[PDB]
Amino acid sequence: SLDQCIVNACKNSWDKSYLAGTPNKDNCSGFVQSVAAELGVPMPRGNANAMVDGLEQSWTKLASGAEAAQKAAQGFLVIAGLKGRTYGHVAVVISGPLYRQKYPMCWCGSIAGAVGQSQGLKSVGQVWNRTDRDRLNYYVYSLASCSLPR
Ligand SMILES: [Cl-]
Ligand SMILES: [Cl-]
Repeated sequence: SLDQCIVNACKNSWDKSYLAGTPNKDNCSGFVQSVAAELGVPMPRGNANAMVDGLEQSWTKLASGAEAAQKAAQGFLVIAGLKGRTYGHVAVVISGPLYRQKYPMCWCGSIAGAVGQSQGLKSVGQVWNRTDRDRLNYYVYSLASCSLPR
């Protein structure tokens, strides 16, 4: 799989604070911003809800979590997102076998603490609850790859 630069960016972004005084581990949107910044990928800005709005507008929408995992394996930046009535959530999809043959692996920060956080060993199906899991949107930046040629 070709996601090593993405994973590296996730690892680096974990300890950064995109927003003053707010660790990215505790801020899903700031985490994703820092990942994109390291990768040089234009990323819609703002809170999780504003990010999903932006991604809907300007990124390529994928059909499934299966496809999300495939695109991440090809070295493309893939964001999983779902708007909330109050606050949304966003995560970076990484390569790896699908959880329950449906849900791709991810990294994400969360204000919720450990229950909403992933350092790559949780799938989106173990961060979002049983109902939200099957309603997630997956967006890919199809314009340029986030991998260096083999
Ligand atoms: Cl938010
Ligand atoms: Cl693509």
